[PDB]
Amino acid sequence: AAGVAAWLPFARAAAIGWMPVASGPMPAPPRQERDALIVLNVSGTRFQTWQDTLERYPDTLLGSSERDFFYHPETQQYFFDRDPDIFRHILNFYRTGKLHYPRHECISAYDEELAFFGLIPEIIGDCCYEEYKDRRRENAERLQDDADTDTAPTMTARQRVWRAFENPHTSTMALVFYYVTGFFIAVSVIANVVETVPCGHIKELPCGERYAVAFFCLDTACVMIFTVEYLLRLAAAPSRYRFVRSVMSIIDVVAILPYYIGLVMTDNEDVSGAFVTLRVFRVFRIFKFSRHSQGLRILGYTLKSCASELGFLLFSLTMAIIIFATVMFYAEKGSSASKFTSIPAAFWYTIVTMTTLGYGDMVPKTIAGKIFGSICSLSGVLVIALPVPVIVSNFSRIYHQNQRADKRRAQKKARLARIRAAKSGSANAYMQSKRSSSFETQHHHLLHCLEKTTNHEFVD
Amino acid sequence: AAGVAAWLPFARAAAIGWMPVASGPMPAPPRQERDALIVLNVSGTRFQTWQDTLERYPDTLLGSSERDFFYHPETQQYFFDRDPDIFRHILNFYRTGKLHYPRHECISAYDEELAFFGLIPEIIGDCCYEEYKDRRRENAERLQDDADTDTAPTMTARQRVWRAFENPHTSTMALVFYYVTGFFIAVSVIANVVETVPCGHIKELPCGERYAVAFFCLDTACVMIFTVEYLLRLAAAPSRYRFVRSVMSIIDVVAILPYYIGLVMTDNEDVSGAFVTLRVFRVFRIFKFSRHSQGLRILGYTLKSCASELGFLLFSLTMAIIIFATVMFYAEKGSSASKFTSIPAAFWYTIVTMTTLGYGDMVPKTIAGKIFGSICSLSGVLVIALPVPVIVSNFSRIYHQNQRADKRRAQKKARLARIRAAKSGSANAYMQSKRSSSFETQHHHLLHCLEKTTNHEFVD
Amino acid sequence: AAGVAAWLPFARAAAIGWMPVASGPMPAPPRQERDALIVLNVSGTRFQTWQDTLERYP
Amino acid sequence: PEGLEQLEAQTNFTKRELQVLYRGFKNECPSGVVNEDTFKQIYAQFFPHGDASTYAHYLFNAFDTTQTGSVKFEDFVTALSILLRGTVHEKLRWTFNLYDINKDGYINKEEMMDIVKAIYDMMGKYTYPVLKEDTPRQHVDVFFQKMDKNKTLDEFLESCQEDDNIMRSLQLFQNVM
Repeated sequence: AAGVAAWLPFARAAAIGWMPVASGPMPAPPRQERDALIVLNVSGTRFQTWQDTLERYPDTLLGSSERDFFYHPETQQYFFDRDPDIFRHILNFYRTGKLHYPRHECISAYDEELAFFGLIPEIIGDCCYEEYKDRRRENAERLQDDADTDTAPTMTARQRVWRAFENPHTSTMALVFYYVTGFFIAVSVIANVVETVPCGHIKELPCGERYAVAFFCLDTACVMIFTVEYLLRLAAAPSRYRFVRSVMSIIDVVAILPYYIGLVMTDNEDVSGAFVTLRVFRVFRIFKFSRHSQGLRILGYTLKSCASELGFLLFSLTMAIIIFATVMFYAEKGSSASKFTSIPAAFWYTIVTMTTLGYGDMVPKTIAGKIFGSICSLSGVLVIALPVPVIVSNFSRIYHQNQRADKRRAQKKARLARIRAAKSGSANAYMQSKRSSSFETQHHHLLHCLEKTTNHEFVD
Repeated sequence: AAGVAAWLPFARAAAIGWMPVASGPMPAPPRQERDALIVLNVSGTRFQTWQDTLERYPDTLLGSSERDFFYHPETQQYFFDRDPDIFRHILNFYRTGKLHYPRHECISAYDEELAFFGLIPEIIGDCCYEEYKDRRRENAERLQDDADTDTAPTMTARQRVWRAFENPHTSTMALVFYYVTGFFIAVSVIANVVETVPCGHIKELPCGERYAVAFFCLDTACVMIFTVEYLLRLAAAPSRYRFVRSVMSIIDVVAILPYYIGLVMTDNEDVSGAFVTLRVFRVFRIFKFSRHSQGLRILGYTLKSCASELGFLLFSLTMAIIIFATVMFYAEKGSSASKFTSIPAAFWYTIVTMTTLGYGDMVPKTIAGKIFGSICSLSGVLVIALPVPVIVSNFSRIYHQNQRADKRRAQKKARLARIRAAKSGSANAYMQSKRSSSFETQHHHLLHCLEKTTNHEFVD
Repeated sequence: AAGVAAWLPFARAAAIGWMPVASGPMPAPPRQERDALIVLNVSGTRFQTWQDTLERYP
Repeated sequence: PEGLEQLEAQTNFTKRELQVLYRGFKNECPSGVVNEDTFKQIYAQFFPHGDASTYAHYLFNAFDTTQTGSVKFEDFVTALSILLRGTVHEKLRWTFNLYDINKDGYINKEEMMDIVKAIYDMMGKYTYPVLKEDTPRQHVDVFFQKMDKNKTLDEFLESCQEDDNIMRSLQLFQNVM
């Protein structure tokens, strides 16, 4: 290739071996023309390399006819107006062939020089390419967070009520709706808790037999409120099908189903098989607090992100539980009064000991059993202690980046204010010239031409 | 704007499209005058840019008539006496428009060059602005810690006794008062502990019926000491109302109230309803150790700082407790001898299992219940393990920064000693000249003039 | 001190206020001699500063 | 703020001299304006025996015309030119307004009570006579004995010109910088 160009005499010397075993056709050597080092003055700091060094990569700015645009003839040097300490790594490419990433330079300026001089991020050396992408990812995430389109009535009420539903902290009706929904969820769960606990005789009757006449009314009112708010959310979702497919709508429908399901079952016959199941499902209105509190959303995001680690947690937990339950069952089987009737019976003891919980109702009573119980406790500590830090670390990182994006949006509005201020200042500067610099004189002539092609005039 | 100034011929070319649809009034083009690159020698390292590059931002030092002050005429170059490796980022602004922050440069020197050349920290590029503020915050905190005014009798005894109260480690009376207050708190709490425990028959009488004649005397002596020291603190607080509003004064008031409240209650009638409450409140003199130990203050600061995380802890704890209590109640309800009488009754089991505490008095006895109990234990581990590291991390950071500001104050006193030593050396140098450099000769003439305008003389 | 040496004309200007309330003894001004920048070539890279800049820390 | 505007155009500094001052002026205050807090930092360095903050406060007000709050290089130089290389008339009015703390131009033995006290204060307490509490008042008392005939701007101007001793001390620094 052209990279190893100084070794052409070596390759031509190697070709001499072919001549004895060849049939000389007069292969017509090219008969070339015949090397002083040239100056590359990148804004004051002159850089000197041989012209042959640059020409070995004839697809970039430095090795090309493109640098003839940057040639300064009277000084007999090439003058570039670029960074002097980032162009140093440009020349190191033309010598070796691998780019080096400076750890102390901003990656938004490093990529600017690579694009200018024709180099590409695909040719940077393997020595520093892992960190180059790592620093590129952070810059890329900065662009994505800054361009998330958080801006928030030319059409119907759907969009202007969805902006209230999505962001309840704005306006005055959105906050009222948010507060009333939170209060209804809280009163529903508290009412369930109270109707479960006894209140008061023939028997210690709970609050669900003599009472729970108005409790049913409260439950159906809460269910009706949830259904109507879900319908209002549906009437303002541009992604109606995708919105239903979203996790929040799934949680909402799961929360609202039990009342209607129970009514359907109680309309025709009545059994207690699905009564307790529906009562259990009724508490699922708790998860509706995800919209209200950012903490639940962050927790859900961090559980979804490290889903593989939770799978390993479950797999190792099951492995250790099975192994230790089998060991304890076969080691504590022949006891007089033993609760270790089977390995499934030993699952309870194994999961109690592994989590360092301890109950004392089911304990080993053999020398062999106690040693394996202690080993089981230590192994449970080891197994559970592995995925705990990564979950907490991911949660903390996600929370910090969510607070980081909060101030990232704040600076975006500040920049737009300065851009608008510059636009207002530029417009006002023209008026001051009209009432009474170098480029400003020519720029104001363009605006003067724009005035007089439409027979109109800008005014304050 | 003036930033895109090389595209003026493009904008003038675009204006040609207006002419066919215009009404030509002879818009009077400005007829400008008519570009060699100039040298910016910032202390040895010459920097070369076109003059048009600098003029595109005519509100800073480089693009202005202000640089005519730094023009060196005989060398035909602009000589600045500034940093050569920080002026590199100044020129990169005049080309692109965005400042770049060097990760390897001190921010107190970076801001010095920005202020010198007219740039502002508001125009630095978004690529590196998150780091710039973070490094600016650390420098800002360094200024605040160094200027906390920790210096410590021209007026009454109030200030000179408050400096003893605030800082008990100095003087000799302050340390004695600190020790006696600590001893009184310790003896009061130990006396409460002893009077609670039985000391010795008709019955196993505790130490509060046959005894507790002198215990009341000790308690009232401790309460009197607390009240008088609070009054002395009040008699030396310039912020008396704000001092009362402070947390320490609130704790002191809460600690001293129960004795007087009990005396008032027992003056007229006597019931046991508020007796146990006041006895419980009596132990609140423990929290008065906050002044004595820096650890309590650091713990309070770290709990107050991450108050939002504690709120999320409480919310998630209540969420999980309610969910798991409902599940266990509805899963372990029909057992023969079941202690899971209600959801509030299952609250105890849920909070015992989630914290991995374990008691064994209330345990599930069903296959469905045991699985959900194990899931409850694992979920409690997950929920509690999330906010624990952030509390510990904040505590460690606060402790480190509090022990780092300790040596920050030490370097301030040493710095002032060097300033005073220089002042003494400068004054002594004048005396040596009087008894028997370039600038020193002229400076000593000024002091000589100061001597002879007031017919006085400095002496050793 | 010698660190603020370029402000000597400012300090001498401030001393003018003393003269109305003074008793002029002819304080004998030193009558000094009268500034090109010098080169400090530290192994190839020349550094240029005024000689007065270096002399302020003698 | 041009460099040629404040050239020898009622400013007694040459082009090179203006460059020297601006290089030193912008060295301490890169923003181009110096405030009272910084104004006392440089002045206190020249007189380490005592504190010059009391005198610099009155000096700053004379420099800071119209009580803007900060004194700019444009009107910082014109104060130096008047004081250093200015004429006799311009120096006396500048010093008269330095003593004249209030708006109207009048000296009542109390406005300059602090002025003379500041001059004695900026020496510390290290002098041979060990100073005194009433020694600034004696200096003021003898000061008024030579211009205060009955009980102004005209009196101050003619009194200084009457005795040549102060005249030859006002022009002390015009020859050397």
